[PDB]
Amino acid sequence: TSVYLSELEWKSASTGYGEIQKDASCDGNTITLKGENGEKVSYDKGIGTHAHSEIVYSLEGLDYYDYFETFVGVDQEMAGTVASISFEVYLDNEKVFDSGLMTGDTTQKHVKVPIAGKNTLKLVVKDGGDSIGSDHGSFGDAKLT
Ligand SMILES: CO[C@@H]1O[C@H](CO)[C@H](O)[C@H](O)[C@H]1O
Ligand SMILES: [Ca+2]
Repeated sequence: TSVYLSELEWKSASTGYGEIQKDASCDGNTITLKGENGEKVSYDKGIGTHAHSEIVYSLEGLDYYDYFETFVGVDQEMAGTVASISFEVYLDNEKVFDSGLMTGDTTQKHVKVPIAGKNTLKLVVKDGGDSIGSDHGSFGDAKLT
């Protein structure tokens, strides 16, 4: 029914600080994002990364799936910091999602884009236009469905 991105191997990957963490935040904690009702939300699966980050996945041999789905936001390990980022999703060189500026307490966003007839998925986490300081971006429950 679904395959998580952390169960797949990227073609290429980069991160601005530390290393990309599969099923964990940048600092190796459970991925947490700010909920819509004041809560801290935990995600068992996903990708923890840091601005500036770019990750590219091939969708070859994955024709079973209709959508790419993920939550995005500043990882809540960095709550109450200078954290400021944006998330961009690309499918075949076309931008299909842009989060805009997200800071420490910005409510998580919920991505769902159709992947039929698509070959390449690209994830971008940018630095909010100031610096990469505190810029822990997490992709919560990142999967193909
Ligand atoms: C001075 O703040 C630090 O900035 C770094 C990026 O340069 C990382 O985000 C660290 O987690 C953060 O604590
Ligand atoms: Ca920033």
